[PDB]
Amino acid sequence: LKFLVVDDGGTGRRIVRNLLKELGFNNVEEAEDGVDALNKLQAGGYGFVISDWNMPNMDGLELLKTIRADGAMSALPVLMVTAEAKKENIIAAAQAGASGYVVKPFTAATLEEKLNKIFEKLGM
Ligand SMILES: [Mg+2]
Repeated sequence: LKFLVVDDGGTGRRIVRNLLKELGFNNVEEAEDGVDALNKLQAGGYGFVISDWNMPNMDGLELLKTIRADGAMSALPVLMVTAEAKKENIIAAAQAGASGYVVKPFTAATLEEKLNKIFEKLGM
């Protein structure tokens, strides 16, 4: 399953890249903003998207909205990473169609769980 990790911060991508590797997922690509992510997703082949919220050029919510509006990309599982205490962001993400969310900072256990929920939910 090919994952696309989107985050404008290198540390954030490295944290997610290592946790996935630990969980056994070695097919992981990275993008630094919503535009960079869409350029890659349009190329095809992806099976899961993990996206940061605040990013320049195109943020995570706009990215999610774009994915969901696109016929070829609309069915992609999208896990949004929201900041601690930004309750409105979780609500806006759910309304926009996020498959789930995870609040940063998160542990490896929390991340595995959120992933497990989506897999079960979408039946993967
Ligand atoms: Mg960011």
